[PDB]
Amino acid sequence: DWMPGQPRPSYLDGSAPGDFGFDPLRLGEVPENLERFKESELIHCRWAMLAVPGILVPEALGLGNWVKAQEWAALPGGQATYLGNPVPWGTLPTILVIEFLSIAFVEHQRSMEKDPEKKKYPGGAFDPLGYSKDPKKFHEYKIKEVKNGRLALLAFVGICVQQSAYPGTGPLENLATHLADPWHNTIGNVLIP
Amino acid sequence: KKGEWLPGLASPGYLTGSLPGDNGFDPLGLAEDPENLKWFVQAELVNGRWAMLGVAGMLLPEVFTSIGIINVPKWYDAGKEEYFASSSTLFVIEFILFHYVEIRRWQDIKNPGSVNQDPIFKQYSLPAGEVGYPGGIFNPLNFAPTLEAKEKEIANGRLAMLAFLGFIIQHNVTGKGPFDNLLQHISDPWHNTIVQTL
Amino acid sequence: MRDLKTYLSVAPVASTLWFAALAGLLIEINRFFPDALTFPFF
Amino acid sequence: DIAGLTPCKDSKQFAKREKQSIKKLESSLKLYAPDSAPALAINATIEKTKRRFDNYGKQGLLCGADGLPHLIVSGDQRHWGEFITPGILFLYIAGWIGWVGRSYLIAIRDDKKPTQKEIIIDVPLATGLVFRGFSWPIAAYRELLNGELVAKDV
Amino acid sequence: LNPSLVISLSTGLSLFLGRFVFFNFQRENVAKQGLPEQNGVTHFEAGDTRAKEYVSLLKSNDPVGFNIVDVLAWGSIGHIVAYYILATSSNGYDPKF
Ligand code: CLA
Ligand code: CLA
Ligand SMILES: CC(/C=C/C=C(C)/C=C/[C@@]12O[C@]1(C)C[C@@H](O)CC2(C)C)=C\C=C\C=C(C)\C=C\C=C(C)\C=C\[C@@]12O[C@]1(C)C[C@@H](O)CC2(C)C
Repeated sequence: DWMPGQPRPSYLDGSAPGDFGFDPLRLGEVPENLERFKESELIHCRWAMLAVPGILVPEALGLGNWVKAQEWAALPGGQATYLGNPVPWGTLPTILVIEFLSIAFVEHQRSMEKDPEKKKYPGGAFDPLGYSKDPKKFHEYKIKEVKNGRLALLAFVGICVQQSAYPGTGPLENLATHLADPWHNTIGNVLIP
Repeated sequence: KKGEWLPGLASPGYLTGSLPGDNGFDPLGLAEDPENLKWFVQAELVNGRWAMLGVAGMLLPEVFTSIGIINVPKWYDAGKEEYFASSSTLFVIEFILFHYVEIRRWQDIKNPGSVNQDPIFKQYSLPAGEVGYPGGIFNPLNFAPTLEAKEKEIANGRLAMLAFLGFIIQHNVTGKGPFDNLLQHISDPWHNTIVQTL
Repeated sequence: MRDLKTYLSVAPVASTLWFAALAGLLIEINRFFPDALTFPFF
Repeated sequence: DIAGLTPCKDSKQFAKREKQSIKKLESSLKLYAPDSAPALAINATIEKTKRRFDNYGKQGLLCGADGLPHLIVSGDQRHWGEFITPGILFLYIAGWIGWVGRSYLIAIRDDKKPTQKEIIIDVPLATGLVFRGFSWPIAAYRELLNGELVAKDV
Repeated sequence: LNPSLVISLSTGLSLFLGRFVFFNFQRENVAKQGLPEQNGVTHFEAGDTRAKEYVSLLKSNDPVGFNIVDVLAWGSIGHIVAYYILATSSNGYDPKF
């Protein structure tokens, strides 16, 4: 339970992977909205779980932060850089339209399915290792997935609002300035300036 | 004989002396409703305990510093003295710590006994007391939560609340702490009152 | 007396006495704190 | 400063207005006995006018090109005395009035001849009820939470 | 830069998308939305002779049903974004970080 001593919503029993009875706005009241909501939550969680390592590990290496690393495009002679190498197809329009139709094809291919459980857990070509063999080891893997994913969503929104608090800085830079003097470099000075 | 704030006036019907400190004092009909009354008894208790701690920490250090044992600032100045951490840091620390503890207390006010147990260690719960006076670990010396004892706490808490009102108004119109006020009055009483203050 | 008390609480008389008291109060207040465009105490 | 206005104490048009105002009254004081009733009354209002201008200067009002003290209501904390704290005071007093009236209406709604107690006020009941307005905010909050402020069934 | 290169490439890509990617989606949506109706009948069944669907030119020999009007629509989209690309690629505009 998300808050001990609080009654659960009726439609949220606790069988779904990750259900802790959290729904203060009662958004999942109607079941066919709840199905789509589970799907969209999993999609968001997966995107952010993929993104946050990508925000952190290049800045952990000798490259710019996640927002510096995407601002060459704001200049006319924009040329990308991967690992310190100017990529050939690096100008903005090439990048833009290749990304566009790539993602559009794969996303349409995704929402052309009507299971609706394989909508969230398709498997097959997306489960090479085959961790879906035991229906309850599978279930606790599901729980671990959505748990880590909610954590990663939290971490990402934290990253971006930190960025909006200290413009032109990276998350690891924020960790550094906090470790430099923990008792003086905290959220305090951004809440009470 | 449940105590009467006004000897010639009868006491309200919703007040029946069941609650400790009941003297029939509710002229404005604030608790004519049972749920209102149940919320207000908790409100009074928590406000009074905070006021007790507050004016204790406001006044006792003042006489301790004015009889030459410690050197603490005035309560209306102690916030400006700088400490080992920034002030905003302390504020957000207190905010997060208070948010968890107050939420816990709230969950027990709304549904008594629902938050008695430790959420981390699944042993070490609390004994099933009653809302407002949470026993167990919050009562190490294990005193008897007797009715007369509860009345004493309510009596003191009300006195501390009035003392705090006095402290802040005194400092606002006078310009100094409580002990300076009292010694400067009892020095020459007939010429040191509010009349001379105003 | 009882009927005089009643008549003195009829709506027009009750309201004229109420509004005369209110007028007196406001008049005296502005006689002590005149020309007040704001709340300057706190 | 805010909206291009300037602190009246340091403005020039605000002073010019003060001196001009004070000037005309002084003229009214003349052509009469130096210490006469009318002359004494004119003096009194001259001092009153000087006090009003100094009070305006002291309170830190904002003056435009005409030298008139403009009022800021955006919420700037340098100006809560102009609108927001008087606004809270008004809301308190108006809630007092409305809550006392509503309390009275509810209390008299149970007699057979309730209109009798509306054209002829029960002043004892009214005086018993007037002072609940003092705590009207808490009472109204707890009535809303209870769900008894707004009539259901309608 | 080479305008014809870009126009042909972009409209070819748009037509490829329309015939091989979004065809089924657009077809099922146009089926579920159906013909416009007034008072429960389609416009032709209410007496409007001009509002009859052009069933002769709409039928096609494509394996999936690609016909004249949908190549028109998809190609016009391709042309629109091709000209957007051309225009903004040589407008010489530049914002500033
Ligand atoms: C129309 C747009 C708009 C709006 C809605 C606001 C609104 C606000 N502005 Mg803003 N402002 C605006 C435009 C606007 N501004 C513009 C365009 C500018 C540029 C010129 C500014 C510049 C500006 C500055 C510089 C500041 C503000 C501030 C504020 C806040 C002051 C009031 C406050 O602190 O809360 C409310 C204050 C209270 C004391 C709360 C008490 C009210 C009680 C709870 C309600 C009373 C009800 C009743 C009596 C009891 C309840 C009964 C009920 C339970 C039944 C406020 C929320 C100030 C601020 O930041 O706030 C801190 C401030 O510093 N504004
Ligand atoms: C118990 C008194 C009372 C209360 C609590 C309310 C409350 C309310 N009125 Mg209402 N009203 C009242 C009396 C009252 N009114 C009277 C006597 C009239 C005849 C002039 C009106 C005419 C009126 C209109 C035309 C409208 C409202 C509206 C409203 C609502 C919005 C606030 C407002 O704009 O009011 C406006 C207030 C007035 C127009 C004048 C108020 C009259 C005085 C101040 C109140 C009387 C108090 C009473 C005599 C005291 C007796 C106490 C007892 C001890 C003797 C609000 C819920 C508006 C609405 O519909 O909201 C959507 C609206 O359009 N009222
Ligand atoms: C909580 C409180 C004060 C807390 C103070 C604290 C923590 C102080 C903390 C610090 O000092 C330290 C320790 C160290 C310092 O260096 C710094 C500060 C920060 C200064 C006061 C409450 C104070 C509460 C007060 C004064 C309440 C008054 C209520 C009244 C009078 C109500 C009466 C009635 O309600 C009844 C009973 C019946 C109704 O029907 C009628 C009416 C009349 C309404």
